[PDB]
Amino acid sequence: RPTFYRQELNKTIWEVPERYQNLSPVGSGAYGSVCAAFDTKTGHRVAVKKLSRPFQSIIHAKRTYRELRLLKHMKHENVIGLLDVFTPARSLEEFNDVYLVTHLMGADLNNIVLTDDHVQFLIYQILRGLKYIHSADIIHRDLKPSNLAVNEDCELKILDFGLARATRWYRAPEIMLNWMHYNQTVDIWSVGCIMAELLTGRTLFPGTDHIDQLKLILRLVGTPGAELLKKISSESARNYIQSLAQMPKMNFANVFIGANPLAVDLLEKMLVLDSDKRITAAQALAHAYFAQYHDPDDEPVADPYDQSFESRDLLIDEWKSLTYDEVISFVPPP
Ligand SMILES: COc1ccc(N(C(=O)Nc2ccccc2Cl)c2ccnc(N[C@@H](C)C(C)(C)O)n2)cc1
Repeated sequence: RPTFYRQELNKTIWEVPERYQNLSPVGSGAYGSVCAAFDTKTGHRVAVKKLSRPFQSIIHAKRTYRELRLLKHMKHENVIGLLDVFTPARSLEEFNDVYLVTHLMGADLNNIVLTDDHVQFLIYQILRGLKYIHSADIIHRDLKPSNLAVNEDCELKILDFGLARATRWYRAPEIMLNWMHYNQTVDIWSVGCIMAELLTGRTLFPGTDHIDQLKLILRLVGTPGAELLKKISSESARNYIQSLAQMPKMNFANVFIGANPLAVDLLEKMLVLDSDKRITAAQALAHAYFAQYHDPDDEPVADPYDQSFESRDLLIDEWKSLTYDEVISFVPPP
C-alpha cells in the first residue's frame, strides 16, 4: 500500500497517493470533482475524479458500483478507461471514498469554437468508440458535446457512457417522449445532432422544452408516415403527433447547404425518426464519408459485459461491498 497525503481544494478534501502530484481543480458536480495531476510513475498528466458521496443512498451506491464496473471494462482508444482506482480506506469498514484516474484530456466539444476533415475525423472516432460500447450491449443514452473529450491533436474519447446512469438538444425523439423501449440507435441520433452542429456551428434542435424539441425535430425530418405511426403504443404520443398539422421531410441539402454532400447523406441516415431504420455505428463507419479513416481491421468490438447487477435491488452495504471487491481486484493496464 502506497503513502497518501491530504489537501483541501475548493470546499472539498482530497486524500490521494504520493504517486499523484500537483492537483489543480478542473470541474465539478453532484457526482464528483476532478483534478488534473501529474502521475510520477509514468510522467503523464492525468485526471483524478473523487466521487462525491458514493454510498449516501442505495442509489448512490448502485451508481458508484455501475460506474466502476463500466470503467473497469472499457478498453478502447476512443473510450475513457481506468488507469487507476483507489481508496484511502484500509478496510471495507472504513470504506467511504472512491477515486478514479484516467488520462487527462484538454477540452470537450461544446468548448470547441469546424472544417470538413475536422468533422470527419471527430465523428469517425465517436462512431469507433460507440461501435465498441454498443457491442457490449451498452447504450450511452446521453451523448453530447460536453461528454466528448478531445486533445489539441484531435484525439477523442467518450466520457460517462453506460449503463443506466441543454442535453435535451441531442436526445432522440423516442427517448424524449417516453417510448421507453428504445435501442442503441438513440446514440446514433445524438451523433447526427453533434455532427450537424460541428459542420454548421449551431445547435440543430434548440428546444426550450421537450414538446418544442419534438416540434423542431418534426420540422426537419417530417411527421411519421403511417408505418412508424403504427409502432407507437401510446395513444398519448400517437394522438399528439396525429394532432400536429402535417409537415414534409425537408431535403437535407438545402438545410445543410454548402456542406460536403457525403456528410449530408450520412446525416440523412442518422437522423431518421424510426429507430428501426437508423444506421448503426458499424454501418456508419463503412459509409463513404469516412473513406480517409475507415479500416475494418482496426474497429474493435468489446468483451461481453455482465450488467445483470442492473436488475438487482440490494442493500447499501451490499452495493458498497461489491464496489470494494472491484477496487481490490483492479489490475492496472500495462
Ligand atoms: C476514470 O476516471 C475519470 C477521471 C476524470 C474524468 N473526467 C471528468 O469527469 N471530467 C469532467 C466531466 C464532467 C464535468 C467536468 C469534468 Cl472536469 C475527465 C477525464 C479526462 N479529462 C478531463 N478533462 C476535463 C478538463 C474536461 C475536458 C472533460 O472538461 N476530464 C472522467 C473519468
